[PDB]
Amino acid sequence: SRNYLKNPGFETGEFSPWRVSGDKKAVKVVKANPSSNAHQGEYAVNFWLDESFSFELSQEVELPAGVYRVGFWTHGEKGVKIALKVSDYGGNERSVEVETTGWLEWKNPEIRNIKVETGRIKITVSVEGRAGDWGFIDDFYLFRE
Ligand SMILES: OC[C@H]1O[C@@H](O[C@@H]2[C@H](O)[C@@H](O)[C@H](O[C@@H]3[C@H](O)[C@@H](O)[C@H](O)O[C@@H]3CO)O[C@@H]2CO)[C@H](O)[C@@H](O)[C@H]1O
Ligand SMILES: [Ca+2]
Repeated sequence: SRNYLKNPGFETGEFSPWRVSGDKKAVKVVKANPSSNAHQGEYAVNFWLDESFSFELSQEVELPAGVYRVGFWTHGEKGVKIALKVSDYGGNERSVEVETTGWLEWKNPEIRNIKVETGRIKITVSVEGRAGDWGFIDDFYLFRE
């Protein structure tokens, strides 16, 4: 299926056109080493800081009218709080909350059945880290159902 998110797996090694807000210093795009850390390809978003941190990773997409689903893949230190949110599509915001549970214990947050009526959507991932927390984010998808 066509994936409507741009640079959805960070495989350029760069964020663009994703935007980072909040504690930008906690988050980078890396060539995964070991490569296990990425869900697909060679690159992933990696976050870490030695003090508590809060950031958002987001991308806006203009879409043909239709019904969509979005998700991504993450793993990280046991206890990191991550949220996936969708907004601005015509209905109220929807979110999913996940906890990472340890290295390579992959989680796949997903929101389905999003009827896009405004011709656009905003995809936002929120990360709330404790001091020393870390994790990886990769392999976004935005598909028309
Ligand atoms: O569990 C033993 C193994 O740990 C691996 O390290 C894991 C990740 O590969 C690594 O990225 C992560 O490191 C954190 C963060 O991602 C990184 O940016 C930052 O610099 O350090 C953070 C840790 O303080 O740590 C986990 C730990 O399980 C090793 O890759 C592997 O060789 C092996 O030691
Ligand atoms: Ca990737």
